[PDB]
Amino acid sequence: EICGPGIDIRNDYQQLKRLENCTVIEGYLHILLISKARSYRFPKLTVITEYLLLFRVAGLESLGDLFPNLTVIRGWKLFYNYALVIFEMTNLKDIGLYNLRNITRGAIRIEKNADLCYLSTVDWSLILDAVSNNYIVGNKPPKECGDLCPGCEKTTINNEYNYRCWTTNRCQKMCPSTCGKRACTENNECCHPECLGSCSAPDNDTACVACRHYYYAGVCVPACPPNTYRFEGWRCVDRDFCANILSAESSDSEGFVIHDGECMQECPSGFIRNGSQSMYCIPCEGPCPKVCEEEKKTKTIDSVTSAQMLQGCTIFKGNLLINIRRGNNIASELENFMGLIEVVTGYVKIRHSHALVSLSFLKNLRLILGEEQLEGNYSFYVLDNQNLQQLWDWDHRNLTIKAGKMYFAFNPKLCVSEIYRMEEVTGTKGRQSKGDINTRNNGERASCESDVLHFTSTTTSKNRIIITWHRYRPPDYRDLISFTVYYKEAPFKNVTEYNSWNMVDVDLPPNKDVEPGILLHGLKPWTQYAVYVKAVTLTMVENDHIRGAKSEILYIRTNASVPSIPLDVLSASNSSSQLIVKWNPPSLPNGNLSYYIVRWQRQPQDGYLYRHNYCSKDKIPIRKEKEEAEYRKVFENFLHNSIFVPREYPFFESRVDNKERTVISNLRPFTLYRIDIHSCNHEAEKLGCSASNFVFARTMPAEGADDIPGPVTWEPRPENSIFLKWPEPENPNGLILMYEIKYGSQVEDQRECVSRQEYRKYGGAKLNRLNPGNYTARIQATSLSGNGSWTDPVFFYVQAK
Amino acid sequence: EICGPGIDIRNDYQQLKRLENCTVIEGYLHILLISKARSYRFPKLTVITEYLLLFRVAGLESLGDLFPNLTVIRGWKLFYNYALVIFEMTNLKDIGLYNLRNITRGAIRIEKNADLCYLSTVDWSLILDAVSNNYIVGNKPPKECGDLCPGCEKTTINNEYNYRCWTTNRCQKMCPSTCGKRACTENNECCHPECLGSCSAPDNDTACVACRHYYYAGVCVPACPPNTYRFEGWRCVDRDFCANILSAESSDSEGFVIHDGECMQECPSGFIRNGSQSMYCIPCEGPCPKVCEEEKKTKTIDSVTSAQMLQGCTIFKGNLLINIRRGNNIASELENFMGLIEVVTGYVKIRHSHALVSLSFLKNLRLILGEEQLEGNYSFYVLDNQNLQQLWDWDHRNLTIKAGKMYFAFNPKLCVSEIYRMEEVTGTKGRQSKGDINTRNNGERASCESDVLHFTSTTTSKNRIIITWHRYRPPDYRDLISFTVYYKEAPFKNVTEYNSWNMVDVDLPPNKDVEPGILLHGLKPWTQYAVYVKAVTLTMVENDHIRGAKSEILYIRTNASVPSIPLDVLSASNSSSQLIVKWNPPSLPNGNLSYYIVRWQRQPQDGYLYRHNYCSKDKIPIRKEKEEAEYRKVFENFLHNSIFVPREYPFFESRVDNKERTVISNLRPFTLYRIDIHSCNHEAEKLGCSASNFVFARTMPAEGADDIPGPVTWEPRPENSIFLKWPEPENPNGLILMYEIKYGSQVEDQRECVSRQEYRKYGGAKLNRLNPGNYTARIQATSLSGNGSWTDPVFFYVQAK
Ligand SMILES: *[C@@H]1O[C@H](CO)[C@@H](O[C@@H]2O[C@H](CO)[C@@H](O)[C@H](O)[C@H]2NC(C)=O)[C@H](O)[C@H]1NC(C)=O
Ligand SMILES: *[C@@H]1O[C@H](CO)[C@@H](O[C@@H]2O[C@H](CO)[C@@H](O)[C@H](O)[C@H]2NC(C)=O)[C@H](O)[C@H]1NC(C)=O
Ligand SMILES: *[C@@H]1O[C@H](CO)[C@@H](O[C@@H]2O[C@H](CO)[C@@H](O)[C@H](O)[C@H]2NC(C)=O)[C@H](O)[C@H]1NC(C)=O
Ligand SMILES: *[C@@H]1O[C@H](CO)[C@@H](O[C@@H]2O[C@H](CO)[C@@H](O)[C@H](O)[C@H]2NC(C)=O)[C@H](O)[C@H]1NC(C)=O
Ligand SMILES: *[C@@H]1O[C@H](CO)[C@@H](O)[C@H](O)[C@H]1NC(C)=O
Ligand SMILES: *[C@@H]1O[C@H](CO)[C@@H](O)[C@H](O)[C@H]1NC(C)=O
Ligand SMILES: *[C@@H]1O[C@H](CO)[C@@H](O)[C@H](O)[C@H]1NC(C)=O
Ligand SMILES: *[C@@H]1O[C@H](CO)[C@@H](O)[C@H](O)[C@H]1NC(C)=O
Ligand SMILES: *[C@@H]1O[C@H](CO)[C@@H](O)[C@H](O)[C@H]1NC(C)=O
Ligand SMILES: *[C@@H]1O[C@H](CO)[C@@H](O)[C@H](O)[C@H]1NC(C)=O
Ligand SMILES: *[C@@H]1O[C@H](CO)[C@@H](O)[C@H](O)[C@H]1NC(C)=O
Ligand SMILES: *[C@@H]1O[C@H](CO)[C@@H](O)[C@H](O)[C@H]1NC(C)=O
Repeated sequence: EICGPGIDIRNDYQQLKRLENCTVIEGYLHILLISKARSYRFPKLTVITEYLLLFRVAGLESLGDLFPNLTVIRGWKLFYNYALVIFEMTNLKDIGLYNLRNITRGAIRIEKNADLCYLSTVDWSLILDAVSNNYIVGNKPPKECGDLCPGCEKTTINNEYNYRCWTTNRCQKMCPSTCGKRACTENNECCHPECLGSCSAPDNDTACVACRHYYYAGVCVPACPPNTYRFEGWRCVDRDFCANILSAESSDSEGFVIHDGECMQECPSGFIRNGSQSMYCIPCEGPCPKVCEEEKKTKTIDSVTSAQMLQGCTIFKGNLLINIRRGNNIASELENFMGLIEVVTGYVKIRHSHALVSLSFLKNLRLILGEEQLEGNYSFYVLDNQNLQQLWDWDHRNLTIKAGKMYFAFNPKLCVSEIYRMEEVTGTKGRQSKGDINTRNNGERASCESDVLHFTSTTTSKNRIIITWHRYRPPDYRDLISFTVYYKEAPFKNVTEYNSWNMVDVDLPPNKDVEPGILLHGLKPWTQYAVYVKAVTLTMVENDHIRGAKSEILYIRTNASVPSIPLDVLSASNSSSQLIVKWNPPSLPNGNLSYYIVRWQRQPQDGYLYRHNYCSKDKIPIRKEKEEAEYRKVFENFLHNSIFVPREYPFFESRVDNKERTVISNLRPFTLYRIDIHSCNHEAEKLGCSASNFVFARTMPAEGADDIPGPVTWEPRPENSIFLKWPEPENPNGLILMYEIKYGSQVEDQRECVSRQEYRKYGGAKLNRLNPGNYTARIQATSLSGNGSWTDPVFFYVQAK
Repeated sequence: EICGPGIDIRNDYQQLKRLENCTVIEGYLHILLISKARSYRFPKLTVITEYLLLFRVAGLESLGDLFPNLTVIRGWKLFYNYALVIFEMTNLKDIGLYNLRNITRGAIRIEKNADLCYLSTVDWSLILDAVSNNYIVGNKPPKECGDLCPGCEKTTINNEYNYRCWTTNRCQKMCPSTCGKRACTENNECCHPECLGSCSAPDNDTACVACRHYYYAGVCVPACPPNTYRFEGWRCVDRDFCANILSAESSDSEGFVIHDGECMQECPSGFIRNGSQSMYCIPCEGPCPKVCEEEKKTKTIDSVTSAQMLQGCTIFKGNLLINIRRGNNIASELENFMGLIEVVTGYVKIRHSHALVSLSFLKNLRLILGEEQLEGNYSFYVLDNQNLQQLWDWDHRNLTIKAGKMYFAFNPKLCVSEIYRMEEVTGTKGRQSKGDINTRNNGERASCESDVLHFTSTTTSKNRIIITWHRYRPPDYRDLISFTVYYKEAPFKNVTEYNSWNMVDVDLPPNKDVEPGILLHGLKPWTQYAVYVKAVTLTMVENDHIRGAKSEILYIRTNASVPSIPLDVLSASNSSSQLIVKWNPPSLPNGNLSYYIVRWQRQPQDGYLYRHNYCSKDKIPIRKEKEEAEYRKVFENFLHNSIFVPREYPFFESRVDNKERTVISNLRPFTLYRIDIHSCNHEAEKLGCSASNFVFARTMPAEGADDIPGPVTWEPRPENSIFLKWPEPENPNGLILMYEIKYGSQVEDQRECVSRQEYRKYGGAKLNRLNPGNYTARIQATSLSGNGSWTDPVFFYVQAK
């Protein structure tokens, strides 16, 4: 008995009766807002695909009271990456799912259960996989609970080992070590590899509580038989089953598809249904066509959300009504949704679209039919567009209106010639009436043919640009003339005319010998700016020949400057005599980075250190709201007055020509290094390369270099004394601070500390006044990185004579 | 020798010579980017007002090498709340300022000094005050340093006590305990209370290294003498000194002012200079006038940053040139800067200001003179404003143009009547020429007198509004008529016409018996919306009488709905039988909150707990990227299908009529409580009050309620046994889990555990088979909150007979 494709039980506590016969729940399960007021127990349920959710169920004390035999929660579809959600469950004392074995996908969210115990008593690491992403907060604190399993087994949690159980009467069932990844029966006999959870009988396909791969005819098959297909994620159905499945009712709702041996709702991305609503998907070349079908016969695009419904459509079975009064970046936003619409089965009406200066956002639209036409047989109908300068009718575009006429009225900024060129490609020359296209109220303010403004000279700095164009006499002697400079930051040249354009109005100079120009104030160094000037011809005599002047879009890049310091210098040592160091490109390069120049200087071993007698110390040293961005900016501004011109310890200098990583070679092991890193550019040979962002790093210690390189010698001396002599390590890791002699008669119990200064005087150490007998001794040098290895024992005797 | 008002030594290491004679540095001190290559030592310097900054000084090993006698850094003005910044100082080993005593204001920033030791050896808690906000990161790690003071005193850092010193040769100077807040000489004789730091001689005004209040004539005065004034924050100067001080050169730079006995740069907020540039400030009523003076004779307002310079000005000594092509919210942003400008000494030119539909942002502007006028004697000159519908010339405003004419041209949306009404208040009737104001190219598209659209019916839901207005026959029979509905969320009624307005175009219905209306889709419940309809009259016959239709701004509020759950319920217990609980108003009230309704239910003491024998246990219980907002939203949507209609343990119910806080009375001490909190509204008596956001809280334990209420009695029993009998605590804190008997012959060494179930059987405990002798015994009850007090000893004997 499969139940689905989704159970949502809420409010009525009696509504839980829908689970009387369900053994598997295909899809999620929701038990919400239940107020229990006899009990309900469902031992039939064992498997739940997708997730299980519980929320605000009053009266329920344990989950075992409802689903005691629940074994596998597949989590095929998750509730926000959660396969089990127990949230705000009052009166609930424990997760009584003592038969739960495997949660195949997702995490667990257990939250806000003031009486929920037996949380730490469950080893979730063996029932699910992603234990790290589990969410168990806000439950009953373990300090005030009292978990006590009846009296079973136990295992390791972190470094702790404690008992495991689900409730106060049942323990956590586990499988023996011999089955490995397989499952086991209650009697601990291994279950068939394709099984999952428990077994009605050991090693049998038809005796499984839940299959781990797929299910068909009572058998746990790895893959579906040849004539069956994967449905959901656990069972196999035949072809006649998915020909009867229907998706959620929508405007373009259809049946399910068979693809890649799976029976899914829609064809996946990059696939389209073969034939006419057939059951199979065919690979579609490049972009796959999505025909959009809507209930409303005339789709009205009056906002930005209305256009979102036409996103990615290739053909529109309906009528388009554009009505866009407001909108700033809609010219490029509509092109995201409607830029792929190619065919319109009906008519297109551009009414009251004051925000549209052009129709270029309707790219790829090459076919308009005329299945339904506006009153009077019209397939293209624009009206009252106070800013429509041009159509999408560039001479590159293609268009074909099958049937209908075109009506144009009250579009003042649209040149009347542009709509005569439309019916050329449209193919409706002479099909319209005499009033459909009228020079009155259309093209009244249109400035069609314009002149050309020619730039004359440009001068660049690192932040200023001076540009001058030729004087422009207006077409009529009586026109008042003024200019308007449009300039904006354009990283590359493909620029559309006015938009985040910066505008300034400069007047024609009074003296006729000087030409009009403009000075730009504060610009970023080495930045390409798109500039073009436009004339303002206020004609006292209107129309006759409305004539403006426009210049070409000139791209001017400012000069380069001193670069910024490299960002976040990090360094490590993977080996002695080697230093790796990485960084990030500077904040303001101001040109082409070209290369980096890095310098490393040896640092002296710390002053003093040689001076102190480290046999007296107890610790010997070793070695291996928020406006702070404005604070650090002040110190970056200081680094402009000092640059770096490239060419006691000396600096070594190397150029890194491409990457932001480099490895330094030939270094003294366990020595500190000052790593100066600069950033130059292509103009840094005259501007000077940038300042330095430096870091300090120490290399790895030379292994085995701080131990005694020779044998220990001994010489008897006055009293009952012995003088141990040993060679000094030539190249220690940093510096040898002290030696330790470990000697004794039977056990090397007596220990003698030999300071560095003591060894420099005598070349060894004198063991003072020993008891007679046979002795052994071991010596160990301690450097700055650490100690070396003990020497092999030296043997000396003190005679009692 | 006072040096200032700011020393900035950088780059040139020889430039440090400017401190040869300075004993006090008035203002900050900057030593940056220095590269030392003989040494420089300045024992003269002792005091530094404001802060001291050091950055990237190579070669310097200790700060004592430069300023050994530096005693007081006043920090009058801070470098971002820092009085001392030592950042990226290479080769620096220690802060050698061994004479530093008091840092009066600010924190310390010591960062990125890889060789800086002697940081933990300094007790900064006695030289500065805000030790919490200090920043000491990125220096030499204390593990690899080796701080060793020569060989002085020591004190407590946190819970540690260690030696204090500045460098390897000098220690941290401190003052004896007898001086308290006062200062001390090197020889530990207390310094005059007005002194600070050290003393040339004990207890003398003229023998101070630094005064703590102020300084004058070699004396540390608390306040300045009557004829002197506070300058900076340490010395007193006479009146003739501040009459010679000049601020930083600006467009309106003047001398300093004397105010409140202090000599400051400008008059403080709420004060203006008396007379004509005098030395004293006078209280100005309400808003204080700020006359703005600029070098550029004609200020050009062509952007949003240019207007920021005119912020708060009352009078403008110059000419205003408005040229605003772009800008959305500039109509209300310009009113922030220019809304207080009242008088303009020159002319005003509104050129190419297409973004301006009105000049209302120039509020309070009531006077325009004419000191300089545009060519042709013009004081008001507008030109080419394609959207200027009206001036700021409301009949409420006042204006007076002293001299000059007014020229109007190429303003199409400006009604020609509006500028005739201007020269009424302006007072220039007949002063202009015949071409200065022309009906041509002015008012060409202006729709002056308009009709009135009347609403007919409105219907409201919780998210939808239907509104219908009367049918409108256009003035001309041949006009095409359409409507445009403007509606936007308006919390209150003061609304300006079109702006974040939502617009939709509805057509006049074909049937003449039905009136035009519109249905609004998804609105917030209980929200006031401003709605008004506007007619679109496309006149086939242009002008004659351009006539539009506009409606009144109708304010419609939607219905109320079920409120949201209260936010973040927190609860605590300040006393037994009392529970305080606070919360936050719901996310979506949907009406007037009116009141809250809270419920508290007693929770039963945990099941079991009574069952276990807690004398065997070892621990007895006690008690006292980020889309999770979308996750929690799903659970808030679930709480709409279940509401609360207001009226084993019973629920107690109380109404909170105003605040979001309440205190529950009459409770059982140390008992858990379920606190259900709902949020109602004025319509919740029919809609139903909202769901509950509940919390659990336990009250305080009843003090002394879990101890024995009577004396202990003993009775001899068979063997050598004793049966101790004691009364049970009537009202324990939660529950008595176990008793402990502490008995012995000479010392109460033997301890007997008495479980709760054992006491229920016998009413006491039997001490089993004791050795003969005299005994004492003490008993203690352990409840859920904790243990009670031991009983006074009971005395019993075991005879050996
Ligand atoms: C629950 O069962 C599933 C499926 O039987 C287990 O999923 C395995 O996940 C690992 C992860 O690398 C894959 O390599 C295996 O191939 C998966 N199994 C199969 C049959 O494909 C999952 O590990 C099980 N979880 C627990 C806790 O036992
Ligand atoms: C900005 O770059 C231009 C070149 O793109 C510089 O003009 C050059 O200036 C040098 C002066 O050292 C002359 O020798 C060259 O002949 C100039 N080249 C051209 C094409 O004019 C200009 O000087 C740079 N700006 C600054 C401030 O250095
Ligand atoms: C350094 O000296 C100043 C001024 O002498 C001290 O400032 C005192 O701050 C407390 C804070 O509550 C005030 O109550 C006192 O009135 C201030 N002193 C005076 C004279 O007004 C500051 O505490 C001193 N810092 C150290 C570390 O001694
Ligand atoms: C929204 O509020 C209006 C009143 O402002 C409601 O209109 C009332 O509806 C009740 C129905 O129970 C009638 O008894 C009243 O006479 C109506 N008053 C008016 C002034 O018309 C309207 O029903 C509310 N909307 C909803 C969905 O309940
Ligand atoms: C469940 O099975 C019973 C028989 O035991 C049957 O009467 C009933 O109709 C089935 N379905 C439901 C929803 O109870
Ligand atoms: C211009 O071209 C570049 C690269 O071809 C592209 O990244 C950018 O989006 C284009 N911009 C426009 C406005 O076409
Ligand atoms: C900077 O780099 C770009 C990209 O490779 C290149 O086109 C340009 O010529 C370079 N500029 C110079 C001055 O080499
Ligand atoms: C340091 O001493 C320990 C002590 O036995 C030794 O194991 C270790 O090898 C020594 N270090 C080196 C580098 O030999
Ligand atoms: C500092 O004092 C000396 C006298 O010791 C004098 O010669 C010099 O001019 C003064 N000023 C400076 C800046 O050195
Ligand atoms: C409307 O008035 C309210 C209160 O008087 C005020 O907070 C708000 O800013 C005003 N808005 C406008 C546009 O005047
Ligand atoms: C809601 O509160 C406001 C503010 O006090 C008040 O003006 C309004 O009348 C109230 N509404 C009702 C229905 O009482
Ligand atoms: C709990 O026992 C300690 C042990 O002496 C005692 O000091 C304390 O007062 C006891 N608690 C109470 C509430 O009496």
